Amino acid sequence: VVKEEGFARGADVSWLTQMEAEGLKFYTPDENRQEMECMDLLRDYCGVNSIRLRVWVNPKDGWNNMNDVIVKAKRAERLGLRTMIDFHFSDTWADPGHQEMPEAWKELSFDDLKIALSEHVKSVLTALKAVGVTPEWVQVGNETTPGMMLPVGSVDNPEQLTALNNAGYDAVKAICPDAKVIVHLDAGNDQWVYNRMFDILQANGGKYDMIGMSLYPYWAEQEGKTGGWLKVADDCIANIKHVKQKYNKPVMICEIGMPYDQAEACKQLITKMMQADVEGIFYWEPQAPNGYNDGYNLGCFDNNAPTIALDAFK
Repeated sequence: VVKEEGFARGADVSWLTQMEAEGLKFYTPDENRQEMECMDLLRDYCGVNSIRLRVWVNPKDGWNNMNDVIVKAKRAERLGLRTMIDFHFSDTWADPGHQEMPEAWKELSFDDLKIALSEHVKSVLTALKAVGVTPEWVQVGNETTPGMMLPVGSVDNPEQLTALNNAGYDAVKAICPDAKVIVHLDAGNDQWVYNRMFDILQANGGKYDMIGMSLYPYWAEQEGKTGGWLKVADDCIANIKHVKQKYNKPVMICEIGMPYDQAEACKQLITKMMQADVEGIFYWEPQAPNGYNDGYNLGCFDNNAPTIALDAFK
């Protein structure tokens, strides 16, 4: 198998090694319902050509640490899948409500924090290089809508945020000169979010190659928002056009997701978004059973097998 070029039809499968340890099995979605390794299944049955993996610095249970990422990255590479590495710059989940720097970094001067962040990114990419994996894209942060490593990298501290960002960018470029560096926010439907962040970076010499978005639009149906999930998607399409024109940077949809039992709608969402001016789309943890971890329900598998959602990718 060889890696594809062009549009990235992606899956984030960071949980996969934990799931495997927990004894989860996955199956082909056809008349045979044959047990299969999950990445191979996504490649051969769901038209996936790309894998995204989150990185945590000093995680409690080891999962998403450098060592874990290497195992999953090597597996993707073996299967001829392109890789995105997503640095959270945290020991746990980094999202718009929680951008907590690693415990071990909290006593560091600002200059030493930048060095710690730089060294972590270089450590992880160097190891990858060593084992024959060159990622195509790297995120400096994950859904950093308010900034990162709050409050040090808050948008309210735009010089510090930009310097931490740039420490990330430079680190990626050091090891992987061709890797596209992504700044990734949530709420791809919200232009203001993007304007705030990217005007900040512009005003401060912030470096990045690509704008990343999350698109999880189902809340708009559930909450009875006029226009439903479809208006959220169209607002995201408009945002994509907006940020391309304003910043002249390409866009990736780094996370997409709908409820696992909204298989048809989710198929239409992906089909619709695949014509937008984006370089790819990554389904977030497609393989996660309904109820996983805290009650997570935005996978696109049922009975341990893909629904029709990723038929959009085939």
